[PDB]
Amino acid sequence: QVQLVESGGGLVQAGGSLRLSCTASGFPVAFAQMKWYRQAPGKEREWVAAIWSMGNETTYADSVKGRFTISRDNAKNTVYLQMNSLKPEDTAVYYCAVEVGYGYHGQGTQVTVS
Amino acid sequence: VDYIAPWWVVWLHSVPHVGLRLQPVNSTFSPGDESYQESLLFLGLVAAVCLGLNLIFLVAYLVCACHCCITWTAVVAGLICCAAVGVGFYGNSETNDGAYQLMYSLDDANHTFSGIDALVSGTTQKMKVDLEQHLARLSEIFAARGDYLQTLKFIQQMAGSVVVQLSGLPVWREVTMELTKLSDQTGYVEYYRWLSYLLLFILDLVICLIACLGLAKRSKCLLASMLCCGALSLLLSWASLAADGSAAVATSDFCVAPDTFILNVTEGQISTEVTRYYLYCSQSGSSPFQQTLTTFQRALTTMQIQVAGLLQFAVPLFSTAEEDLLAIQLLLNSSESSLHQLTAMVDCRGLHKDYLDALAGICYDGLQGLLYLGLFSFLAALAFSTMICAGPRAWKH
Amino acid sequence: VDYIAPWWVVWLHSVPHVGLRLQPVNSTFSPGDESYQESLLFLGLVAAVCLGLNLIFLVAYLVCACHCCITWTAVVAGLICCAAVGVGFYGNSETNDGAYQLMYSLDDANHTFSGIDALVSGTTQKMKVDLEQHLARLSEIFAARGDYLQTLKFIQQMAGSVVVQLSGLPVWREVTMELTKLSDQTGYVEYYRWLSYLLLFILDLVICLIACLGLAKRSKCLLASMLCCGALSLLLSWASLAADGSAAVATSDFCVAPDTFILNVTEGQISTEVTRYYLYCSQSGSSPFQQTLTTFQRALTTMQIQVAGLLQFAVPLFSTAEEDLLAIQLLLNSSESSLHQLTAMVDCRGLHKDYLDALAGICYDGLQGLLYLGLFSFLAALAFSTMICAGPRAWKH
Ligand SMILES: *[C@@H]1O[C@H](CO)[C@@H](O[C@@H]2O[C@H](CO)[C@@H](O)[C@H](O)[C@H]2NC(C)=O)[C@H](O)[C@H]1NC(C)=O
Ligand SMILES: *[C@@H]1O[C@H](CO)[C@@H](O[C@@H]2O[C@H](CO)[C@@H](O)[C@H](O)[C@H]2NC(C)=O)[C@H](O)[C@H]1NC(C)=O
Ligand SMILES: *[C@@H]1O[C@H](CO)[C@@H](O[C@@H]2O[C@H](CO)[C@@H](O)[C@H](O)[C@H]2NC(C)=O)[C@H](O)[C@H]1NC(C)=O
Ligand SMILES: *[C@@H]1O[C@H](CO)[C@@H](O[C@@H]2O[C@H](CO)[C@@H](O)[C@H](O)[C@H]2NC(C)=O)[C@H](O)[C@H]1NC(C)=O
Ligand SMILES: *[C@@H]1O[C@H](CO)[C@@H](O)[C@H](O)[C@H]1NC(C)=O
Ligand SMILES: *[C@@H]1O[C@H](CO)[C@@H](O)[C@H](O)[C@H]1NC(C)=O
Ligand SMILES: *[C@@H]1O[C@H](CO)[C@@H](O)[C@H](O)[C@H]1NC(C)=O
Ligand SMILES: *[C@@H]1O[C@H](CO)[C@@H](O)[C@H](O)[C@H]1NC(C)=O
Repeated sequence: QVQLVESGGGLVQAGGSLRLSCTASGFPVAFAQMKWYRQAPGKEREWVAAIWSMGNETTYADSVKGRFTISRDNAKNTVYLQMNSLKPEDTAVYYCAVEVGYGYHGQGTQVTVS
Repeated sequence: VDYIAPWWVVWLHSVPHVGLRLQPVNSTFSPGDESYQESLLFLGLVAAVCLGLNLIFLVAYLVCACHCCITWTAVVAGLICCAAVGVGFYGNSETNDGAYQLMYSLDDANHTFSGIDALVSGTTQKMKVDLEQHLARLSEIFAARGDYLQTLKFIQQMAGSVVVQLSGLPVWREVTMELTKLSDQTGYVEYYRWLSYLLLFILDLVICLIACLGLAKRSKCLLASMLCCGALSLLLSWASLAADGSAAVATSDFCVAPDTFILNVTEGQISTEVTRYYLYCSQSGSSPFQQTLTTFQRALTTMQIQVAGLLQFAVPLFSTAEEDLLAIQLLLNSSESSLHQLTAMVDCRGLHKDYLDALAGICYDGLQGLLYLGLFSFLAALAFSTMICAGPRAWKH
Repeated sequence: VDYIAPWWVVWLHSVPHVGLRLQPVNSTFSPGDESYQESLLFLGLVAAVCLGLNLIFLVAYLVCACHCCITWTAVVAGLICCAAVGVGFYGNSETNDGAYQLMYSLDDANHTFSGIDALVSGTTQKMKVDLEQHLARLSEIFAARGDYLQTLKFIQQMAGSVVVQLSGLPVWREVTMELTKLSDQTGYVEYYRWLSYLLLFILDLVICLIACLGLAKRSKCLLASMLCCGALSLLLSWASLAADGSAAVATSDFCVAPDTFILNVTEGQISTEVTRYYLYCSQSGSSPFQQTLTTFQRALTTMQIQVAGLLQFAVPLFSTAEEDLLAIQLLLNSSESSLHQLTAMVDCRGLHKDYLDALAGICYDGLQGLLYLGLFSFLAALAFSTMICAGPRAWKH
């Protein structure tokens, strides 16, 4: 029993800033396991960022390092992704996921860079 | 350490065991069977028969001597009588040592089984009842905070899993009762038997010394009562040899294949895997309890992770219910200590050492004391027969 | 169960300790210091002085009687000799039982310590080498990990934590070496002493038989050889009384407080926390191994769940290092087995039972055997003196 709500997606211009919020209801955010994924229309779903449960240790892929920061908002039960210095190939459907067994990936938040 | 049958058990077990009709009967230990009982009373009656033959020899020789060297043989009879008392003292002491070793091993098994059962009951009650009460309190205070109620339901589910996997363990209530009954019966029989044999040895030494006293000097009229007491102790010694031989044969038939007998006695009360695990330690194999203990410890670790995170990530949002969250963590770590103790009690070595000690005790010490008591009975019968058949000896005129 | 303080140990410890020149000494077990050896040498010299006084009194009384019912007294002395031989057999059997029990308890403690060391060394080696090799292989084959290398890094971290905790466990190599040396010395000394005392029993029986044979016929050469051997045998009996009394005093005054002595000796060999846990079994208290075993269990559970997640979520993705991931899963299952085999051998129960059994062998049965052996030596000396007293009337009468 768990549900996923993604918010903040929209159409942006190259090099702006935006924050995506992936709401959680059945697993506490950054408390068991957290994960963020993306997928282009024709492509395979790809990892971008992740959070480890307790120590707030975060890692980012090579092509995305130093530009996005993903946070832990325990106050409102939400995970944020802070995207900075956007580039056009960052246009894809974004998701968050977990690998615990409470459930799986939810739905998408469309982010397009022009 | 390992158990193997020593030579004397093999020698005694090979002794024939037949019924009153001389029919061969399965020699496997089974006291419930009437046929095995009749087989051992067959040896009892054989001992009675040779006792009767020996008395017939005494009466015939006495009447032959009366109707129709000597003092050295009388002194020798006294000496072998004293040696018999000494050997019997040693044998009775060894048999008592074996019986007390068996009682101590049974008591150790009782304590280790009662510890397992007490830990099982305490952990089950603690977890289920107290954790559910506390968790209801947290759900009361943590209301309208979703993820916290989900984690609360998660720890409740893990508690249910712990309860199931912990109840899925043997419950040694009837086994504890059987061990207690065996210990009390062994204590009663052993104490009364030791008293009886000590009295017999005292009477043997007394009659030997006081019968030699008459032969020595002073009054000679004692010899009539000395003869009467010697005959009484002679028949008593024959009965003692009968009983000792029967008990030794039964104990040897038990000791040749003790594992099979124990495994086929505890067939319904105890599971087969558990008994085969305790009797034969599975150093190469896998402990049957391993899966349940693994699930127990995995669930406890998950509880500890969730509760520690809750303590660290719920002070600002609520600032309350931490007074019993510390309590639930204390309960969990006490249960962790209980788990360590439980996996230290269900280990094969703990009960296996007690069982091997009981086996060594019974077989080695008890049955060597038994054949030594039989040897005492044999020497006592020999010396008694010689001193009774020493003759009137002019009635010491 | 706790080692209750017995009574004869207290009585034998209550004897004054003087050493060499009337100094009160200490009467607290302290091997390897001058005062204790001086006290033991005092006791030995006391029995030597008693032997010398007995010899001088016997010679002087014999000369006085010569210069100035006896057969019955000689026979009584022979009977006392036989009874002393029997009681010496009992005492030697009890002493050998105690020595073998001590050796067996030390052997079982050695086995448990060797098992603990083998388990800790095996788990640390297996982890630090094979497990690190497997994550090294899996990390490189996993390309552009990101999410995955975090889990792999945490697995490596927590494996480091568990290996550090296991390194924190005491290493018992020196203790098992010392136990092996003590067991070997005990076996060698006990075997030689048992053989020597059996030879002494044989000598006593043989000399008593020769005395009884020579009492029948007044033969001068037989009497002379018999007396020459009897004086020698009585000097050995007195010397045996000396050694046995010294050893009994030492064992008794070690018995009055064994825990403090075994704690004093083990001041650098083993940390005081472990020894105070093993000697007492404070079942209502904590355990020094609780924290390291808890961390081991938590590490193993968490690595289990993480590796299971990676295995069940990576085969659909990569399916290339699957043999490696099954290998680490197998290593983790094996570490679970060794953990369940480890948290039971470090427990208080096994080593405390070993210690109590060793104490009972050395203190209950062992000291009883030594007291019986000293009583045998005293009885043999008395019987030999009584027999010698009949010597002057053995010649010409
Ligand atoms: C075997 O262990 C059991 C543990 O249950 C002991 O039972 C206790 O016995 C005492 C008297 O000795 C009673 O006062 C207790 O109430 C009993 N406890 C329980 C839980 O029933 C039993 O005594 C032990 N038996 C032997 C022979 O050692
Ligand atoms: C959980 O059980 C353990 C038993 O040792 C306790 O662990 C201690 O926890 C405190 C508080 O975090 C630490 O400062 C100590 O270092 C820990 N002790 C050791 C020996 O490592 C813990 O207190 C128990 N939980 C509760 C609520 O009592
Ligand atoms: C005490 O335990 C040690 C454990 O090392 C035993 O040493 C082993 O002894 C056997 C023969 O008994 C040898 O085959 C092994 O090679 C020895 N192992 C090592 C590592 O040296 C020792 O024998 C035990 N002592 C007693 C009296 O049981
Ligand atoms: C480690 O232990 C488990 C449990 O014994 C082994 O088998 C697993 O068992 C569970 C419960 O039946 C199954 O759900 C799993 O699918 C089993 N795992 C398999 C078949 O890979 C497990 O195999 C062991 N690991 C290794 C490497 O042998
Ligand atoms: C005794 O019982 C065993 C049980 O296995 C059986 O095989 C055997 O034939 C029986 N009889 C004898 C004489 O051993
Ligand atoms: C041995 O086990 C069998 C199993 O069927 C059982 O029927 C039999 O009664 C048992 N007998 C003895 C003597 O233990
Ligand atoms: C023995 O010495 C200790 C100190 O080592 C002292 O406390 C004690 O009084 C002394 N005397 C005894 C035990 O008779
Ligand atoms: C034994 O240890 C105690 C306590 O540390 C100490 O006082 C004493 O000197 C040590 N040695 C002896 C021989 O008692």
